Amino acid sequence: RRRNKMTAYITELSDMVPTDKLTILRMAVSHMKSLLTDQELKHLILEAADGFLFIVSCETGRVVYVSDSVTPVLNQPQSEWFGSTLYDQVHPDDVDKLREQLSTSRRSFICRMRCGPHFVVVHCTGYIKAWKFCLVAIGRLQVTSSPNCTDMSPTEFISRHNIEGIFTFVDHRCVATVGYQPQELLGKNIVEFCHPEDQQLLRDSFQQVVKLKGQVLSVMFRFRSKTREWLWMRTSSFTFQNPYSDEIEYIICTNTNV
Amino acid sequence: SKETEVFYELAHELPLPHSVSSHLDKASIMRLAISFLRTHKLLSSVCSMDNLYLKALEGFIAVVTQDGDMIFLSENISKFMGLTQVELTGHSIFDFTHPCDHEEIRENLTLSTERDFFMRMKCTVTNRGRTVNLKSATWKVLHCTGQVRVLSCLIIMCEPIQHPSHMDIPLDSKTFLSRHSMDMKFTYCDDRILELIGYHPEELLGRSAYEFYHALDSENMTKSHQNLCTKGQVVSGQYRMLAKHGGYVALETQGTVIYNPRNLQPQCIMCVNYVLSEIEKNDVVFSMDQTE
Ligand SMILES: O=S1(=O)N=C(Nc2ccccc2N2CCCC2)c2ccccc21
Repeated sequence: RRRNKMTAYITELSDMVPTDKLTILRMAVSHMKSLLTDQELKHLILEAADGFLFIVSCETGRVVYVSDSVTPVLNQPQSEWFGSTLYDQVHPDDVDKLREQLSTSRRSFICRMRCGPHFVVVHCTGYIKAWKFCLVAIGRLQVTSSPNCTDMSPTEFISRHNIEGIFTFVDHRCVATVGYQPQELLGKNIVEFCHPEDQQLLRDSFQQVVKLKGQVLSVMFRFRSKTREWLWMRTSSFTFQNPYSDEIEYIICTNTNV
Repeated sequence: SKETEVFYELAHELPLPHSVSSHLDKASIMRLAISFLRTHKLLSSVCSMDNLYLKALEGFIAVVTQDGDMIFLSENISKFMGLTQVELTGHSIFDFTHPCDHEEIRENLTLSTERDFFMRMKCTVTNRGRTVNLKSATWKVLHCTGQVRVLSCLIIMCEPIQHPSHMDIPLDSKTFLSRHSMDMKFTYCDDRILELIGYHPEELLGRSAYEFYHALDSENMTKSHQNLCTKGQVVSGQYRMLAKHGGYVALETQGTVIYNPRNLQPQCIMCVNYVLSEIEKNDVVFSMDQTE
């Protein structure tokens, strides 16, 4: 069966050279002496990694070389980058970190570069080479995932609570949905904001999330807003367990105006 | 006879040094040829200073087919896995990876097109330089990111996660260390957190790190935690940690389990934390810890 895999080898090499058994192996090498390449690899970097090469002199910060892949990556003309410094291309709060990664081996850091005034997180991986020194590095976009900022910009807000019902966390959207500044909800039990006639309802559900773990329960009740109006509101809540220990970290609620 | 000098014929005409190209079995020469021209084909479908690009990478490039064939591996793979390009090229990804990750790998090779995952792969490079044999291989987690493409194909760059003991890349002023129990409770962190996020290392000790990241990031962190536990290293997505007196900082943390070397049980998590911003929205408070 070893000869069988050999035969399959030669059979599908023949399949990919469109142009006997002794002949095909000598014939094949003609086919690629006709033709791995620097540029090919670079395309790979742009495809697998979305990254671009760049060399900057590490005292001026002046970029001495930019891969053309800068344009696909940062919507940035090459003409921009070459003939500038890296401090121009990076968020003004990353100049410190930059100046430290650039002083007198390998180098690896994260920073925020401009596009074509929006910034993107770039993973820079490279090394310092003599030339009196220059850093040659690859800048890679979306090596990671971005944070969810959907409370910064509505009729819902998420909150965390302890087993008792204390607001231990509330996102910024609450000021818009119930009118309270975050400071005026945290530390107080959620049932303090509930209309008396619904307080047991809410309470019962807090007893069951903390007993039916993995299941989301929903309760509708009236909420005291900052203006003291009773706002109907549905709460979907589940209890969040620690992935390692199952220790119940907190209860998670999404509080949605109804 | 006439067939061996032609095997050396194609050997010294594949993009390899005479050195390595000399010693190959001809089955190998086949595999390498076929994968080389297959690679060139896909890269024709793609386009339409090699030392620089290759050496500036903290990972290696792999292109792997839908049935698991590693039709190309960049040449620096030896520097991370120890396994050479010649040894793996054309063989199944499923023969050099942790079997428990196979269904995950199988799940990423198929059918958006962007891919981001973690994969334990055989590794024979002892951190030191020296190389060991395949029977004596360590499992190394690789952070793989790339694209699936058409006839399916996966094109990934796989960076290893630096192990916080053996680091030869400098760290800057926006990066601080932290130690966690397995449940991710704080049991140590740098003094620089004080400058960077405003906390004294005194007060986080014993606190569950689940209480300090913005709730909108929970979905990601949890899996990070779960990943970190089943393979032993993770690179988290970017997420927001709640600063001390309001606001948040953007953070990215490499996590790794460290094992007691005496009894081999997992001791803890070591987190390298990259701070990605100055404190933002310093006026908003999110948690009951910041109200004080
Ligand atoms: O803002 S945090 O208090 N949450 C953190 N990380 C985290 C939290 C909850 C579950 C899992 C994790 N990870 C992230 C990466 C691996 C384990 C973390 C890590 C270091 C310093 C400060 C913080």
